[PDB]
Amino acid sequence: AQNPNCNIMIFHPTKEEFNDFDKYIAYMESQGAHRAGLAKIIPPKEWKARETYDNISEILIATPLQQVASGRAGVFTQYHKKKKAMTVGEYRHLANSKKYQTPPHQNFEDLERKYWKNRIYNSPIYGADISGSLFDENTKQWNLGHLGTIQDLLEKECGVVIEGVNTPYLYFGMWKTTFAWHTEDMDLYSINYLHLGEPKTWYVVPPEHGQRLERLARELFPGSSRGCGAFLRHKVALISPTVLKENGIPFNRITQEAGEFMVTFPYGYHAGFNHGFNCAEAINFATPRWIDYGKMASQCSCGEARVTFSMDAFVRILQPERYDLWKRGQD
Ligand SMILES: O=C(O)CNC(=O)C(=O)O
Ligand SMILES: [Mg+2]
Ligand code: NI
Ligand SMILES: [Zn+2]
Repeated sequence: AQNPNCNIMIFHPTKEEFNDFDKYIAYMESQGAHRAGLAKIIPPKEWKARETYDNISEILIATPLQQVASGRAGVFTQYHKKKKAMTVGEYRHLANSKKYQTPPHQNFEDLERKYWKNRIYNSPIYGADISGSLFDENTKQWNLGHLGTIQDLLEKECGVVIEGVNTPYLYFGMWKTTFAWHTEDMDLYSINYLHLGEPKTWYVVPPEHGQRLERLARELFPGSSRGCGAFLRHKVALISPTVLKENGIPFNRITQEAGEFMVTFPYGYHAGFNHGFNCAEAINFATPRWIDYGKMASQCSCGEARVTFSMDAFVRILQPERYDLWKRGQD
């Protein structure tokens, strides 16, 4: 069995290996990368996502989200308070202001310590889930706006033709902006490219151990757990590495820098934070190996998780018994 300790693997494809996206994912899996729940891919030195980032300031963040925390430093939830629209140039200036900028620090480890000590005492503003792409249309390799769609994968594997679309999303972050513990919708893969700016630290639980994280979360967030049998789908709960280690939960951590791709694998729980002003692009994707994970994915039916149009068909075809209840939660 490859990668039996479920370590995060880092890949350096050549320019020739970077041509065929599906083939390279399957390669990484042949080496056990999925066992970690997360892999890093460093593009060949010949590759670029686009020519420059000098002209992005006029992108609009229609609904910036202020991430307000409640709880204790290592075990907290966050809610998202909507703020007035602002441009990426305005948001960058905000991120760099004395109120929001990254503090002085020695290295990534010191910064990580400061994040876990101090996160809850501040409310950083995140531009999330903005439909669009920063890949140049002429970038042929690993262009997250040109990937094979999940609907076409389901159709290729299972023969059923379904409605829905699959497009990328932009994320503009600042110091302390936080992504809560979650798996993807329908336990899909994700791919995330850090276009510019400061790093993103990730934490991940191996897929084979995901239920250990879920059981800890039910203990740590007992009211939420009573409210919903899949409350991590709400994407609001944070648990620190120290707490995870205290409770024996297997996990790994890695820091993504600008120019690097991360892939999350089906049912790989992940969480993390941004080091300072940055911009990432991410999208879900599928492979044949995902299908069985999609059929088994938990679902929120309490009404909190509310998701895209395109997830309807996935539930309807893969999970027909659950469909009726889940759809009620959507409506
Ligand atoms: O970058 C972020 O804020 C969150 N991204 C992801 O969870 C991802 O790519 O799967
Ligand atoms: Mg612009
Ligand atoms: Ni994710
Ligand atoms: Zn729910």
